[PDB]
Amino acid sequence: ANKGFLEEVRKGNLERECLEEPCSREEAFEALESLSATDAFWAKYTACESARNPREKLNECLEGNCAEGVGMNYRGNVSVTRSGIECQLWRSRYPHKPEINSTTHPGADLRENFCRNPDGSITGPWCYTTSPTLRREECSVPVCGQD
Ligand SMILES: *[C@@H]1O[C@H](CO)[C@@H](O[C@@H]2O[C@H](CO)[C@@H](O)[C@H](O)[C@H]2NC(C)=O)[C@H](O)[C@H]1NC(C)=O
Ligand SMILES: *[C@@H]1O[C@H](CO)[C@@H](O)[C@H](O)[C@H]1NC(C)=O
Ligand SMILES: [Ca+2]
Ligand SMILES: [Ca+2]
Ligand SMILES: [Ca+2]
Ligand SMILES: [Ca+2]
Ligand SMILES: [Ca+2]
Ligand SMILES: [Ca+2]
Ligand SMILES: [Ca+2]
Repeated sequence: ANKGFLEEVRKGNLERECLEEPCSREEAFEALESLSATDAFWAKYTACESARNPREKLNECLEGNCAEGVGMNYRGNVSVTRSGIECQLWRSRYPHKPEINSTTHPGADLRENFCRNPDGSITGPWCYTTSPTLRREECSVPVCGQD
């Protein structure tokens, strides 16, 4: 956050500016070393916008081993759909040619074939499936703070 005085004279610091305080994308950018690090952090930050307090809750949301809300923050390793179909690699163009990818959604961490929710689908983290007849399907990932 910018407490309009001389704070913007200091080197950016993610802990001070974006974790202990809410921040704008540009503040995150100023605190990071690349656009790549900035797109990833921003996607995580906005996906956890409402899991801001306490800090332990925010850190769990940002780590992403569980889904918060619709799971846009999810960064775990589940790679199978809820019906048990093995996920297709995001980078593969077979058996489905992805219309969502690294370029369209930078920051979403579309890696290997891990379930992700880059588009905010209301049914949660999903993946393109290796079944030729089922383009995509959601996955089963723990909800943050569940049981
Ligand atoms: C989740 O998946 C990631 C990515 O494959 C695993 O981390 C990688 O593990 C390999 C082998 O241990 C390393 O060569 C890579 O450097 C790791 N990638 C990184 C650092 O992102 C990770 O171990 C997996 N964790 C779980 C929950 O199984
Ligand atoms: C993502 O999809 C676009 C649109 O089809 C395509 O032009 C581009 O090459 C793809 N990029 C990646 C990251 O594969
Ligand atoms: Ca500040
Ligand atoms: Ca600031
Ligand atoms: Ca700054
Ligand atoms: Ca701190
Ligand atoms: Ca402060
Ligand atoms: Ca600034
Ligand atoms: Ca700037």
